[PDB]
Amino acid sequence: TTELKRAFRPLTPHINELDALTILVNLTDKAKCKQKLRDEKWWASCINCVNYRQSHNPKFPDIRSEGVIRTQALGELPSFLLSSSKIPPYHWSYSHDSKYVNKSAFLTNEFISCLGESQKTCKAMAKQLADITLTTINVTLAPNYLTQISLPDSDTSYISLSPVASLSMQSHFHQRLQDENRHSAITRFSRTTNMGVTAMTCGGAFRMLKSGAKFSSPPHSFLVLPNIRVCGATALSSPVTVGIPSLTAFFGFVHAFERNINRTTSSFRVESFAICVHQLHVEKRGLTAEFVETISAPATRDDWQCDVVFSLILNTNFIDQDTLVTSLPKRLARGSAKIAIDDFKHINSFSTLETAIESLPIEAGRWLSLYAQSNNNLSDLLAAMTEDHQLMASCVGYHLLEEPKDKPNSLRGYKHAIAECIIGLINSITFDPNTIFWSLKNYQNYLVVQPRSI
Amino acid sequence: MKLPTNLAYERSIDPSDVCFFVVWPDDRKTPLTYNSRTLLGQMEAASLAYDVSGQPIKSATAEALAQGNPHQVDFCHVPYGASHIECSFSVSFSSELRQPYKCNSSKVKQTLVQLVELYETKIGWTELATRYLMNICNGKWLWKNTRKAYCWNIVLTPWPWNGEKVGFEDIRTNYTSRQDFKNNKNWSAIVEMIKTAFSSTDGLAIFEVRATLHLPTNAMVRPSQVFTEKEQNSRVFQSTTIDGERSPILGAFKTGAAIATIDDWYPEATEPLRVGRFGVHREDVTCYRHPSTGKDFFSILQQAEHYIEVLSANKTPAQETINDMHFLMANLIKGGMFQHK
Amino acid sequence: MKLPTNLAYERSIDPSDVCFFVVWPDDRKTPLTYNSRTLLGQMEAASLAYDVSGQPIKSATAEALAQGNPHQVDFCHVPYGASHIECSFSVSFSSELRQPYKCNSSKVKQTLVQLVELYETKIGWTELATRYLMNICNGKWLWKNTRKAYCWNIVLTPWPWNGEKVGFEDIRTNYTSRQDFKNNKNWSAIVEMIKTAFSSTDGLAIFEVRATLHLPTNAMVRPSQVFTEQNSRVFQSTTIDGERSPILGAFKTGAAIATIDDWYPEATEPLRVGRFGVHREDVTCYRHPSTGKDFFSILQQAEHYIEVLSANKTPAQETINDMHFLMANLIKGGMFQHK
Repeated sequence: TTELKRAFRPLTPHINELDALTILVNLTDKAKCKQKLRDEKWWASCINCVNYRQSHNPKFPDIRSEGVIRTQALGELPSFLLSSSKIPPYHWSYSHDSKYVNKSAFLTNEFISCLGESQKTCKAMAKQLADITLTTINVTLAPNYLTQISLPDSDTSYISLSPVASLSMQSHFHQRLQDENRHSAITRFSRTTNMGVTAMTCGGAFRMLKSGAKFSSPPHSFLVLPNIRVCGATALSSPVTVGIPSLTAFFGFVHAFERNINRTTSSFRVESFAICVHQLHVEKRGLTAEFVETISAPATRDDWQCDVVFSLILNTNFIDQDTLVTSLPKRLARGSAKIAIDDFKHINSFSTLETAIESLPIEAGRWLSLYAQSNNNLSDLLAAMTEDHQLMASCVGYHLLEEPKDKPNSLRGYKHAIAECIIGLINSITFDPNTIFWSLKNYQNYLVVQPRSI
Repeated sequence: MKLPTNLAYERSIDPSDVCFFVVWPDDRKTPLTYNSRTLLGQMEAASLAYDVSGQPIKSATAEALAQGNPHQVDFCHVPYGASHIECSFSVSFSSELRQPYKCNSSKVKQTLVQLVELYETKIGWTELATRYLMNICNGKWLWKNTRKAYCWNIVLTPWPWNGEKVGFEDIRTNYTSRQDFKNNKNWSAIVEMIKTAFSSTDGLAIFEVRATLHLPTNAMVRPSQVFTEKEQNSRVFQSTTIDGERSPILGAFKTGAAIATIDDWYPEATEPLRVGRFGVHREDVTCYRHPSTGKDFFSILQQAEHYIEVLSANKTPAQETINDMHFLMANLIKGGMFQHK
Repeated sequence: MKLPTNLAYERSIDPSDVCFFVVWPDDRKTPLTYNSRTLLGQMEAASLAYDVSGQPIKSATAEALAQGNPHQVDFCHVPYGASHIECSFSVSFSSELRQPYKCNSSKVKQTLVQLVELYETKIGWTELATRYLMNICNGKWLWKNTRKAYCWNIVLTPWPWNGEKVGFEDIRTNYTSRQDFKNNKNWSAIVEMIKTAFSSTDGLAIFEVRATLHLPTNAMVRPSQVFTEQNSRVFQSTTIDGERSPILGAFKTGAAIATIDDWYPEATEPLRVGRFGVHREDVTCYRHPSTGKDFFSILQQAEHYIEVLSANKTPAQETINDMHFLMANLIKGGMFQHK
């Protein structure tokens, strides 16, 4: 009876019509005659469950958040990028309640379509028709637990973003990585029934995407920032991959450095940047949350952290040592970013590309270009990963679900949209320049940090 | 004063990981390493011989309870011919204290900037910056490694500084009280950096701290250890990669919690606590400054308008009701979400 | 008294690994090494000749049972022209006994603290500190290497100490009883370190112990060996210089210092201090919970022991041997929870 229960659940592939519907009634209980019972109260409980069916789970990392999202990715991204639009959108699940994870099994198991999409049947259809309400978004940004991200949209303007984990993607990376123990990185989440139905299937183990083998290093106007030793970063670049932090986080490190110099020199305006990574070391360090109000700690989550040492080269628009040091931002994706005092000598500015790359120390490293070749699938990703083991997938940009509007509370008074992570493969160059220098491109549908050549 | 639906500050003190190095005679340095090893203990748990109610379980006979219980741990020690151990990290003092990171009420944002500027003038940053710096300059950030040592020496290297690095030789003998730190040749020059950092709109104040632990022969070191969910190894260390080898660290959040053990103003104060909302003790699982007392951090934000008229007067501000001012400031140096939910 | 849901102590005695060295004539020192070598034994098992019930298995003929059973062990011995063997480690005595490391009950914390103060005032730290220190000062921590030796010599180097290192020469001849240790020139000065370490809120007392074993020619040494869940005997080892070298582990050394428990109800041989004190020679527990003299039945009588120690009547030997076992498990440490 467990093999029958796992099949209707969304982390298995799909599967006489008189046999199937008698199963779905018995799954709602915590026999053929229990199916014939028709309680009136039972029907309105299941009608609420098809309302809180969700496409994308806001309550993924944090189970205290509240929201309903049943949309599809807006627009289609090119072939070198990857998001929830390319994979067919049908592995959708149920959230918002712990008592109704069983009672949602009648109308949301989606044997590919879903049942949620004599007198009682007419009444039930009327409630479902009026309470289907395809493609809704119900978030309040005032008292809940969401993430908020401002990105420089167009110019002299910003848009607030809130990334939300996508349930069709989480099922895709979980089902495919059963075979490969080398490229899987299991992260466990507690209070599984509060998370959703899509967590109760896997038991808490979500099976992320680990970037092959360990990091190694072969010996390989412009401003040079060397040796940014970051202590505790997030390896969770996406809700999917664990490894080097999202390139939007490297962009936030550069643009906050751009924005701090504009207090003194207001014409600075960085155009692009180049990253030279040494020494990743991804580890499962934990994270002890503080006590919250009846005073205890919240629910615990597996935490992946990394220790990136890298040299950052920026192409400036056109500065004292005391100004360059105090304008350094002090965090790189939640991690303490610092330069040693003995490396304050190497913050000089150069006019050519050759003199800058000969200037920096710690010669062995990688230079991080994007890999642009037809990854429409995880099987397309893993085919590139098994050829070259050090190929390092991460989060590259954001993909909007809806165009930005005015919300009553957004981080710093901008237009807010709800986006999703875009996964791209990240090469490495021995060292031409437009392949290396990264910059943020703005499109109406999505936002991606691309190299200048692509 | 009401609390807004959006209020959060960044932290003003930013530590790093503590890395461990082994210094050999003839003065070459090697990163400290560790290994896992399985041990064999007895079968003591009190859940293996007793039930929940209290009577002895009948399955645990005398032969079945002397059987041997294997466990796996990580084990890190000092190598044999080594001389001492280096322990290096670095702190900043940013002054993100002056403005909120996030606020949606113009009345409350003005009340902060009046509180910070009136605390700065009337009371001043001498008391807090003394208490933070007396956790860097002794071995407070060396948690258990200070204990069972011959001697340890702290050497500072500040950045907006002329020369002659600041030294602190032979703690547990020399630097015991507050007065022994003040008798140092350059102590007021470093306290007035953290005062300069906090009081400026752009204050930076980098310190580079480096310790020198003289342990006994072949002795233990106690690094920090991980926090993970359970689906055999019972003690797993946190680590980095130094050169080409693994090495135990003592984490960045673990280091910042040792600098911020200041709070000895809770209503029955004996031992200083780590600074936080409704300041908890993890030794004994309790909450001093519980919200029923009225001296947690949200019950002092609602007295923040009241603390302006006390500081703007000319009468001496009556020490009991400025211990609440020190606790109010130390949580804004610490930062955090300050909503109700 | 009830057991709380959080009660845990740290250990008050911290040993280290023991490192082995070879001393040559002209007094140069080389770390000891070992090798793995394959041997060939007979086919003795009693599982190869008999079945479970007891009748002889019929497939094991006389030719099949004389065939040869190869094994592989680690093998460590003294080199040929060597003089003796040095063995060095270090012990600490660091007062974790006074308060519990973690205890969610403030009533149980106050009761435990009173006991440690009542016990030192009425009974004192002379009896336990003598029994721990006599396992350092003879070759108890040299487990089987003491056996089959000519002589062995212990040299102490205490840290809060003035000078003149403490030596114990020719054990098995000079240091047999308790009185032989007390007749040393400085024995009271070292017992009063461990007493001062246990009686202070910051007592430290580091020792540096070093031994000298005179073995026969080309003789065997017996280090500690690993727990594995092919080689049948695998030694524990550490890297000294560039050589693998056998050690005698940190937890193995602490088990030898704490062989003190000879107060179990039919005591002949002293046991390693633990809850429900086990004797793994004859695989049983003395101090079983049916005896009523395990450590969790003496915890629930801790409030009772306060009225006994705070009276003027001399406490009975029966209910102060319960107090020595109560104190020796707090020096040992551990989680004392339930449920």
